[PDB]
Amino acid sequence: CQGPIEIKETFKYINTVVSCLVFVLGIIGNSTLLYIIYKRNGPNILIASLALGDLLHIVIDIPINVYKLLAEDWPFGAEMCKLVPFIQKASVGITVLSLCALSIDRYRAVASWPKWTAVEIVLIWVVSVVLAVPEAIGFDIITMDYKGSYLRICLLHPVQKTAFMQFYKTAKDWWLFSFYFCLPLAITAFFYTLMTCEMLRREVAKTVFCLVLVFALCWLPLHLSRILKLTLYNQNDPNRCELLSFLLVLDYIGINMASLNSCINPIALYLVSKRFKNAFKS
Amino acid sequence: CSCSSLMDKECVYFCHLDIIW
Repeated sequence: CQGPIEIKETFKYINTVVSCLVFVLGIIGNSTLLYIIYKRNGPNILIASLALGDLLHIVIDIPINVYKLLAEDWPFGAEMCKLVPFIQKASVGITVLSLCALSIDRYRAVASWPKWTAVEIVLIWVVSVVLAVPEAIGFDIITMDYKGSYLRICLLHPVQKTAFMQFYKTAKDWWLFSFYFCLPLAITAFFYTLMTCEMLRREVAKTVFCLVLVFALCWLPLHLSRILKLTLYNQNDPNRCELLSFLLVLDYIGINMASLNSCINPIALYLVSKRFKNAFKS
Repeated sequence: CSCSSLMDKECVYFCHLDIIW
């Protein structure tokens, strides 16, 4: 190809500011939510877990990603590169599983009018790391000699030792998309639909459905970009570079408003519940 | 990030410029 595989300057200018704003809003919102929770039932425990994992997700996602624009060289260590994606995937897993648990709890609150919540939260926090373990053993820095520079890409190595790791990397994008989008979205929607059917009031129904729609809309683009890179990338079309360039654009946008979904949970509590309204009020 | 091979100078550059995910 021609080689215009690069990030636009206007893109950096917009994205640095946008990412900083969403990052700061998320940290203050989630810290305030956690403090209010600290100052007791199953919903409170699940919301606290969601907020804690949310804080972890933002602090592990935004800083390094926004560093990837100014420097795009990764001067860190091999172990940090091997570790960061594992923590990020674990945070995403606990976030989606906490959303699932919250939906189930809100269904059972109206359909069937803390130890069980603790044994369902430990299961979440261990299942997430169990399912994120394959990420921690795959990434590895390799210095490929580009025609003009000495790169330091921290990537998922195409050639690795373990055979199961190769088998997983074959369909990592598919598995990630499935487990982190389809299962939580479908389960949340089904449980909330049955919940609203049992109740029928309408305010709560529209609230939960708008929350589910916001989650899906704010989490779609990352999976869309990964799927497009997986299936629409070819080997013998000159347009490939442009597509890849466009992919980068879309990809970054995803991560930005991915964090937006992150910070949509505290705001949703401020806009609905009077108790939390008063809590955040002063 | 996933590349078919480490010899094509396009996928590796793309993952150099991509996000960590």
